Amino acid sequence: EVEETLKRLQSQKGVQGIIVVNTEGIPIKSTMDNPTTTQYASLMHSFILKARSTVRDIDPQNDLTFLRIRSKKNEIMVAPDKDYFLIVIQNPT
Amino acid sequence: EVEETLKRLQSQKGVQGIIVVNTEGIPIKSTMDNPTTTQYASLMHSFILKARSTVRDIDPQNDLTFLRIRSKKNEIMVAPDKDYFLIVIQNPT
Amino acid sequence: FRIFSRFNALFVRPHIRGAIREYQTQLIQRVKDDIESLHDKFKVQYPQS
Amino acid sequence: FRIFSRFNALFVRPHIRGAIREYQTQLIQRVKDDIESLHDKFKVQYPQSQACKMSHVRDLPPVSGSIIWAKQIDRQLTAYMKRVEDVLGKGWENHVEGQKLKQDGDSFRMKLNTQEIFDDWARKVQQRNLGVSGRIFTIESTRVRGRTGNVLKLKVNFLPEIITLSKEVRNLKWLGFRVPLAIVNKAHQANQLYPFAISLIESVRTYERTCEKVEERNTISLLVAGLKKEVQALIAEGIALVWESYKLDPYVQRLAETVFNFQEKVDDLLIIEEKIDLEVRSLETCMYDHKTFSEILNRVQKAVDDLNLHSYSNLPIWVNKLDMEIERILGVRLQAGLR
Amino acid sequence: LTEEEKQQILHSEEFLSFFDHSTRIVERALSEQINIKLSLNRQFFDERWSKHRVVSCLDWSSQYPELLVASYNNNEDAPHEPDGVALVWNMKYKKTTPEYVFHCQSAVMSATFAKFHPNLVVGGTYSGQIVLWDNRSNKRTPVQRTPLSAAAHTHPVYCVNVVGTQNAHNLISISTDGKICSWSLDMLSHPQDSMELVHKQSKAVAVTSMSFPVGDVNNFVVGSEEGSVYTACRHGSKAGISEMFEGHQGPITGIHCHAAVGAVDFSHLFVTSSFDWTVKLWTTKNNKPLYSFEDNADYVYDVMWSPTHPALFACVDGMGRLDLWNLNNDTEVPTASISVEGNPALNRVRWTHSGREIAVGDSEGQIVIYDVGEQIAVPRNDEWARFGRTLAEI
Amino acid sequence: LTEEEKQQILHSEEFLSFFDHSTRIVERALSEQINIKLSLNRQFFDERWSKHRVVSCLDWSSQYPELLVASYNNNEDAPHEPDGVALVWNMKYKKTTPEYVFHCQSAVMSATFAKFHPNLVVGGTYSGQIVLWDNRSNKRTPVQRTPLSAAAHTHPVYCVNVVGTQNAHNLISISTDGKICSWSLDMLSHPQDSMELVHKQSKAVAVTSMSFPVGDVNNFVVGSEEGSVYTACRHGSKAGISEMFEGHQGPITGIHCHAAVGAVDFSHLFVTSSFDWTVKLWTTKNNKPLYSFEDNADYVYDVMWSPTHPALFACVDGMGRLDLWNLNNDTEVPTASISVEGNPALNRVRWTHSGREIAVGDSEGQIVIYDVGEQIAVPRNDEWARFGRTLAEI
Repeated sequence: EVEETLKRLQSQKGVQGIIVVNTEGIPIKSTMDNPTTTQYASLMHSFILKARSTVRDIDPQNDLTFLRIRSKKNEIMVAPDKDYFLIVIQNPT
Repeated sequence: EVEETLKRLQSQKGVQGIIVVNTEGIPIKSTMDNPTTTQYASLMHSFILKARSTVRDIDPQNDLTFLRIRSKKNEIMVAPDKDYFLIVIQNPT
Repeated sequence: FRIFSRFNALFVRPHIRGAIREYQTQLIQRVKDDIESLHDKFKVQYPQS
Repeated sequence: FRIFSRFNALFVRPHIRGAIREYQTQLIQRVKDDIESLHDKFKVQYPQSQACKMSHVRDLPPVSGSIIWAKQIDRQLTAYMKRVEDVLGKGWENHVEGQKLKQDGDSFRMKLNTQEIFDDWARKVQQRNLGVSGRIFTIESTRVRGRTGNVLKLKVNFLPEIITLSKEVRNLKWLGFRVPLAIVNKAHQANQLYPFAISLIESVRTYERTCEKVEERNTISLLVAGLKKEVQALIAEGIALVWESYKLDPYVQRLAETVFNFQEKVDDLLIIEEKIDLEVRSLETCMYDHKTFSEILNRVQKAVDDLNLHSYSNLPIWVNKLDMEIERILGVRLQAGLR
Repeated sequence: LTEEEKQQILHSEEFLSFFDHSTRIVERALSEQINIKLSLNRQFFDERWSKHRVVSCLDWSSQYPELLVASYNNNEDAPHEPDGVALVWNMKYKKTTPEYVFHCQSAVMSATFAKFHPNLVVGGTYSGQIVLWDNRSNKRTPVQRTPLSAAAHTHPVYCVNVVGTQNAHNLISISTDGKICSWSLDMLSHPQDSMELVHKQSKAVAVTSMSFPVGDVNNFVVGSEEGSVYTACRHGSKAGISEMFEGHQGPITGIHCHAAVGAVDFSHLFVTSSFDWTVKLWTTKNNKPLYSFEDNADYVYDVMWSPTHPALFACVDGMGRLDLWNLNNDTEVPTASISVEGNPALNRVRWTHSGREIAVGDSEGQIVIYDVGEQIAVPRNDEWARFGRTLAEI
Repeated sequence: LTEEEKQQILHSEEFLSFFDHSTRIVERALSEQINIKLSLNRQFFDERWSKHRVVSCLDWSSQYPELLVASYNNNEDAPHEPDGVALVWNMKYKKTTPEYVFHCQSAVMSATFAKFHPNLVVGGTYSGQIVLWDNRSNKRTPVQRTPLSAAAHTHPVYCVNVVGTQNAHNLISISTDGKICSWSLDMLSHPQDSMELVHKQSKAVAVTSMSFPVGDVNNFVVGSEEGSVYTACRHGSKAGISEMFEGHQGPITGIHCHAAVGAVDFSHLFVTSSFDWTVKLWTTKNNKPLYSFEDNADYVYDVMWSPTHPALFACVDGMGRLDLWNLNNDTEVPTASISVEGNPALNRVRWTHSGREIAVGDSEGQIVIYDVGEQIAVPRNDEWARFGRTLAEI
């Protein structure tokens, strides 16, 4: 259930429901301000794709589902399956 | 100190290989061979520069202090602050 | 006011009544000239208070 | 026995006493077994028990430690005897088990005597004739491995172990064992004099370490020569003194402060020294430009001025040699630039 | 292709923050988040800094109630290697490795945290030289060291502590000779106060350990290896020994005042663990011991109250067993007990701040921490009332 | 591409892999760890617009809790200088000047923030016109101005407040003559509703304070200049005064309903501040003043319930002392009480909507922002029960 997923995700700290970004850089789900999240997801998609290339350079059998971009303000959990790329803003605390 | 640093960072999990990198990519140190260390660390350095740009996009004052990617075949580590770029080869588990 | 208001129904006792305000009549004088200081405000303020 | 300690109110009335004498034999045998366990623990000798090494960690000198351990074991045994006496009632010894138990306990206590070790230790102390009287410190000859020459290493005429003896007495006195008056006097004098000796020995060791560190870097000894001279003068003044005197405290205090100041100035001079040397080496390979050369020289001159304001010793000749080296390197660099 | 710039930058040591954050973060990276009554909780035994090494002291940081400090004497295994070994150990995430290390040229006897500053660690050594260490900076050497002088401590120091608040602090230390000394955290090179504790006819007290009534400064309490417990005021109208207690037959090893605070005032209760299995409880207003602990013989080292429960404490036996002893439920049988595996000479016990778990030192160095039952950890007003009446028992 | 095919692909049932992905990543990402009293808070005192010109009213913006409206009224130094001036002062950053300045032709006698418009300040003046101030505009002049007709207020209006939901608002205002009137915030050209407050037939009410109980918008309490507080119904068949209270023998100078919620209701309670230093903890349901805090020679000027503590409330004075009365803690002495320097007759108090900080008015214009102790400000969960018991006391 999509709603079950949303309620499960929003329970996480600093997370506003579930926002999913496809391979076009446009979030299929809307939870935050559209322009900021769209540009942010586009840069997300670009650098996760270059990371995919980077890993396939030496690991032609690995898949990407976990990445911890943590700063001193917030961490972004980015998880691509094949087209749906979950982006989750969470407090480091 | 140098040797104690690598020894302790390694035997904590029986890590396959780590070398100390205090410069921007292109490390001459090796742990299992020169190529798979040097070229891979240079690729990591190139990638994390882009990741730093990505984190600075949403706000330039943001900087990346910690980075991990845990994939189906490998777990890659780097904790940049100004020039200290970590490398960790380890099992996904 | 409050400090002896703690007694209130206490000094109805035959000995408490003698224990109260016979020793403190002078402090009753003192609160009197506290009242004197009170009217001091009234003394000269009328149009410039 | 906890169970009975719960109940003692008609033990005067000999109606409950039938029950206690019914289980009396089981009580006695079980107490005997416990005492056997205790004696077995005792048979593990004090040095072979972790209690000894632990009491050593606990500042208990080993002889005093063993003595006190045995005395505590005796105290526990007496506790068992009296606590049985109280619970079972008067005259448990009259029973054959009671008298056998009391004989066992008395024999164990006889094996558990303590004064003999006290006597032996006192005799050993008297025979060895510990003392501290003599020179303030002793200079001796040692051929340290690594060098052909005979090193006249400087030591302190003070055995660090003497204080241990004091502690033994400082314990055994309150243990109730009386020690000979000569031993009391020696231990008391050693105890009161210990702080001066330990300050002296730490000071001289620190001085030796810092001076060997200095001479490890010959480039700096010339500057520190004045402090070394004054320290040597202070040592010269001190050494003539006999071990006990009244100027001991002031002399030791001023020696300690002088050594500490010496060492701190040594380390400061050292660090500024490698700073200057590193900057000189950088100047060696610094690229040909008046500005960078001027900046290096400015920083070097600033460091030299910093040394000057500290009012060290022997600056001019040091500055002179440094300038000679600077000009030689400058001549080499100018040669390269000219060619 | 660089060949020396990397080599020289590795040689140059600007790795302070580097190593700090790397260590604080890699143990965090040890977490396995891969997408594909008494009970032991955490047994810690450092192989590198605790091989055949005896626990000397223990302390929990009130400022950071996950940080522990432990000591060690000189190592008989190897004299050439560093002798005074000090370990700072953590409870953030599981790891075999100690969080911090520290060395002192002299054997370390006791250690603790500073209340004035939440990062400094202060420890007394076997040479009677108080040692200061800065946690945040990455160094092995002592940052500061008190001078070894006649005025200062010269005999081995075994108890050190910080009294007062964070703007009225004062570091009080005892040397086993009988010297009390008061220092400040801002300077550790000159005794702000110092005097030689004396009981009578000018004879000193061989102080082994000391404690203080909770919530109060001054009016200290000390235990003597002579087997006598004393109360001595720090300044008052007269410093020195104020009261001599009938006391226990053997040396008094572990002394502690009561600490739990509630609806009643029990800050006058003292537990002393002597060398005769004898954990004696008394009160400062009565010269005689109020009760005796006896289940075996031979050296229970230390006893320590639980800061949350008012009638509950711990005492660890050299025989190798820790029993959690309660007063409200029992007076003759331990309400809880356990033995460290291998039956080792357990030296020191420390209640953690806020209680709910305990820390234990060992002769082998394998310090073990573990919780207590919830049904036994938490007190209640009933506990205070029944404790008062159990004191009223005798 | 566009936002329609995404809906169908979401409706597609290939999401089991995606659902398992999300479940795994969330459950693995669940674990989290770390990487490693009364005080003068501030001053606000203009000089160009605050030469004398005593304070009249204060308020905090609900939408922007960092903003405070002032209202400086009397002009006597220079007739040529502006007559009435309203200042808005920010809290996020410290400046010597108000963030914005507004000048009204007349003397502004009360002011407040608009709820619906977060960029608008509305105040009542002495002439009787309700006056706007749009902070978008660069004109210090009022943006929109009510007429001085018989329909609108023609007497010094001293009470203004906009209430209702964001989609159902009514700027209420009641003037000294007592005529209540509601306006639409966007349309002040005409009074959308008005009615002259009257007591028992042919008895006007010299109104001088009002307060709407929290939540309710239909019934409220009003404090007359004749010492007798009333309760009125804003809208309904009984629209107008519905209660006669004995009150106090002095003019009412302040009134306020309760300002807390979460536990057993207290909204029937409200405090009045009379003219003889007699603040009256007191409820609507009863008719007798519940209690009569008195002291002093001077007399109060304003009183406000704490927005967070269901007992605490401030209390101005003419000798310059501000005292917080915490009823649960005590009912006879001010729990906190300090006097601002220079003993000027303070004239207004307005707690911050956060409740963590208090403002005060002044007889010379220096608004003082006081902070309060943490223990004295935040109530506990038990606090409400204690308040209930204390009220049940008498």
